[PDB]
Amino acid sequence: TFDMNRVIDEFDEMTRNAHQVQKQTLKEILLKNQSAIYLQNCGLNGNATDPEEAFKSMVPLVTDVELEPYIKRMVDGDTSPILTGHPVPAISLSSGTSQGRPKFIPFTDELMENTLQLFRTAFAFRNRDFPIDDNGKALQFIFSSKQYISTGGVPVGTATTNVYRNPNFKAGMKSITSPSCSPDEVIFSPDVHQALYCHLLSGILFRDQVQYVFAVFAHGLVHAFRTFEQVWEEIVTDIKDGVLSNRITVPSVRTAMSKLLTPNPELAETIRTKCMSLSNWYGLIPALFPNAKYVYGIMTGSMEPYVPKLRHYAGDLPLVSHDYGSSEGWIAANVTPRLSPEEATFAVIPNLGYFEFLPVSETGEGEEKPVGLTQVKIGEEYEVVITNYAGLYRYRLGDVVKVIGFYNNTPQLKFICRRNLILSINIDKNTERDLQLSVESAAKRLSEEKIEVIDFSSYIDVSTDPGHYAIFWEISGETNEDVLQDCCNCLDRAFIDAGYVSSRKCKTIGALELRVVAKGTFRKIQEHFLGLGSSAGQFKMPRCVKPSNAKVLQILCENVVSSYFSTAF
Amino acid sequence: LPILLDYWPSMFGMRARVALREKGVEFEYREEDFSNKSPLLLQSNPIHKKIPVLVHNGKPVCESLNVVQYVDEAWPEKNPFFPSDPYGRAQARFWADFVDKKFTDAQFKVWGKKGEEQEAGKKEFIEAVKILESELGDKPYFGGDSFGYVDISLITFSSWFQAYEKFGNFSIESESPKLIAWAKRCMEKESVSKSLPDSEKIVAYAAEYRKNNL
Amino acid sequence: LPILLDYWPSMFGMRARVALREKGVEFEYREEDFSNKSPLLLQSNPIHKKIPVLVHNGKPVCESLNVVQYVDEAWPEKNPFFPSDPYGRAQARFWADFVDKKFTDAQFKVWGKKGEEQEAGKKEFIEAVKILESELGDKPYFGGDSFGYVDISLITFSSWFQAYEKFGNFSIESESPKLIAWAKRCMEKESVSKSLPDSEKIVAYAAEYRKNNL
Ligand SMILES: N[C@@H](CCC(=O)N[C@@H](CS)C(=O)NCC(=O)O)C(=O)O
Ligand SMILES: N[C@@H](CCC(=O)N[C@@H](CS)C(=O)NCC(=O)O)C(=O)O
Ligand SMILES: CC/C=C\C[C@H]1C(=O)CC[C@@H]1CC(=O)O
Ligand SMILES: CC(C)[C@H](N)C(=O)O
Repeated sequence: TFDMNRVIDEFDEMTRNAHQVQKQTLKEILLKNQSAIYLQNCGLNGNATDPEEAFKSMVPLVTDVELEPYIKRMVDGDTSPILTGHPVPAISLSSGTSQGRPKFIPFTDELMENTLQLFRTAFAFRNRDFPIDDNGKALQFIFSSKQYISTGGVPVGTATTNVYRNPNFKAGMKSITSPSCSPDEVIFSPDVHQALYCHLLSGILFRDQVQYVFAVFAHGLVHAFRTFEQVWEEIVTDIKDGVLSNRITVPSVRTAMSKLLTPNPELAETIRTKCMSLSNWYGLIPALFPNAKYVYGIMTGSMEPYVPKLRHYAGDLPLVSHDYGSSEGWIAANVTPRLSPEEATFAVIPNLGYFEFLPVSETGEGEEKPVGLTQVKIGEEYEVVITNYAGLYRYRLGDVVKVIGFYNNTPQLKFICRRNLILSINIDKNTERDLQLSVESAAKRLSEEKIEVIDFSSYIDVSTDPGHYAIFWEISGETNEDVLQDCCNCLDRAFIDAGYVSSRKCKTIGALELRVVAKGTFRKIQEHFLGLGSSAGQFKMPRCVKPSNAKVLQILCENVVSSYFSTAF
Repeated sequence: LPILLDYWPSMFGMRARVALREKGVEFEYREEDFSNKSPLLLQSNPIHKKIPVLVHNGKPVCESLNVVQYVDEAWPEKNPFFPSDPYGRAQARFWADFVDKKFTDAQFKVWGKKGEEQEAGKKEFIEAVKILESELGDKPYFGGDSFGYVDISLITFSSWFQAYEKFGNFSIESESPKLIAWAKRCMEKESVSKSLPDSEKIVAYAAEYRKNNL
Repeated sequence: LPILLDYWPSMFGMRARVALREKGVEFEYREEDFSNKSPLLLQSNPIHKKIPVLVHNGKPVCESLNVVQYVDEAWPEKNPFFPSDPYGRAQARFWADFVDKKFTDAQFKVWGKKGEEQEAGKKEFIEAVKILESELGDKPYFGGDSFGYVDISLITFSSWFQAYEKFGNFSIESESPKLIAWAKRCMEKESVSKSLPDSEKIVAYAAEYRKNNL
């Protein structure tokens, strides 16, 4: 049960208990994982009394390539347990690419606890620095509308999808968040771009008591406010008549807005008279809700440059930076949120994994062995490796971090980082240039609509006969099917290579399916990734999916705003 | 050659065949008639007159957990069912007994009963299954890094999961795919692919036991 | 220092106490009010909430017989309860399983229930002490050539023997004497001579149980 004082002293002494709680967490994590096959190959069995000694010296470090096949084996029909155990209720992805191919990572309810618990903390540190009204609300440009089911009939998914429509989300987050503006249905609307429009509308809807605006990223915010920036005339109009704009087409969520809507003409006179007086929407975030205590989101790392256009949006309202973690395992919390983005740092939370760091201290990179969590050196930069519930054991994620200080016995981390980049070559291509060019080629059919294409992804589906690739799309606004059908044709018509020509014309691999997805989708793979436990090197999104990709995949099926198989061919 | 006195739908019998075959032991399997129990079973077990019982070295060993521990103990040079440490063989025993008692009663009222106990037992089954998923946390197996003691204890209950999905009428896969997929993880191995009889037939005999007594 | 969670008339708590004291541990006993099950027990077994619980390295060891082999394996150098062969281990374990089923329940019937339930339990325990008597055969103990595993398992019932004799208004000795006879033999071991409370009191707790539920 959420309270302020008693949770934080537990945590103060948790943060000072740093070493036993992880060694325990490790020995928990071993005792819950004594049956793991890679460990049999490693030589492990249980308690010992050199266990941490046995661990770092007997079990080798591992990469995405080597990890792909194991968690791949988990997912495809062989529902079978491998580097974790329990075929997990979900699988995740990692930004960057496994020699360029997708990687898989197990998800257990443990992660959901991880999410909730560190947030139970997190809301408590911020509400300490920005105390909140117990009968208000928050504007959440948040989504979890999507759920695919894997080739094995096994669920594999994002932190998003897994947290919000998890059976424990509602009861658990109810006491640590101001009630969401959006009914969950529009959150899990099969159209999250029409849901956005409604999401921004939703937070716009209960503003006076709104305590903050939020997105994981301030680009979730500036893109939401660039979305906002694209849609509020129509917002006056759809809201004014008590009849929603014909832009929205999804009937379950249209039902959700209709249960909400009635005709009200004065009110528009007003909105139009406020947001004008500004010089172009400086400090809009306090314009919308003059009473938001803050703008919450990650504001370090790969994207320092949109804290200013968000500061621009947020004005003089404080801009507060978000804690770090992922599906791969959570790391570090800002228990002093009042700190500025550029100087913002975050302290590790103890039983979410057992952590280790490889030093960069020599030249580049450095052949020295990892040291312990309380053994890390202040001011110096190390790369994090991760041992946790998410099937990762001393796993090298590949990201370099700076140590800035200690909150009591626990360290505070910094991320000056961006891309976890060295690559290698693959088989999800159809040269990245070809696939980018595919999107580019087909998407200008949408550009006829004053539209650009914000991002894209794909998927190889070999359960179906024949198998088909699935191209994925984030666009800036709604449109009709005919042009999207056309578009799918052009993606087929744009991979320019001689090869898959034999393929699809022979249809030995069946027609490309373009499932167009709604806004925020690739924003959420992003929002997943900077928060991810490592360093800010987390932004090169994998572009086409082998069966071994997960974060973009749960996202793909349920927010089929439309899905089509090519009529040509 | 060791002699197994067993019962083809007996899960505990399935424990013994899984264990002995999990090693590298060639043994002879004998079908028991519980109306006409062999002179071998009555001279091996004059008291409970129960299966499974394996005769090795001219010596009958009875009880499933007891036969299986007997297997680990007599031939311990390749694939140990136990981890090296006292407390961890203790945590295979703790969960062996769990699968064996509260879990096996719950499941027994699943396939053996009508009405109240059937339902409240469906609960129990959803509850005990709920705990075993929890402590396993994330283990592909159970008793050690490979095929274990408590996993052989429960894997035999894979060939009844399907009976339990018709009479208990749940899908523990869609509320915990974790567990049956240990079971199908474990089914890629030959001790389970040729010891546990066909899933359909267990359903047949479970329903037919239901036919014979009211 | 080993912390045991115990209950003065727990035949099972006695299984733990006799086991440990038989081995050579100095340990601490804490008496339970099962109306208020302790913070560290409710952490040891948050569902069964049942004893005996021996705590070592801060790891709770639970269930009586589980706890006594825990005893064997925790200090494997001086006093083994099993003999060296896997067979003998299986027989001792076999017979420990015997003590735990029809035997425990039947005693439970003789002091805990009456009438139609009672005599069922009475013929059941005389039958039990008879198969027992048959397998004791001659040996000073049970589970080896000396003080054994199951010696611990069933010796702890011999202070309840008084309550069985009185509510049963029986005498379990003229029908099977070598058993009680073996028991006051086994009383000479300092493991049971100091771990087991007085029988007039145990009788009296059976009397409190009976007086409550008539
Ligand atoms: N708990 C013992 C007893 C087993 C038991 O009762 N098994 C059933 C078949 S699985 C049986 O043999 N029943 C004998 C009968 O019907 O009398 C064991 O697991 O071996
Ligand atoms: N199978 C048990 C037998 C123990 C037993 O019956 N314990 C009783 C002692 S009276 C108990 O602790 N009951 C717990 C309760 O009902 O609160 C073991 O050996 O641990
Ligand atoms: C902990 C709650 C789970 C959801 C996490 C997401 C948010 O609510 C904002 C980001 C956070 C992920 C991150 O910190 O990486
Ligand atoms: C949204 C949150 C749960 C997560 N970081 C994601 O984007 O997947």
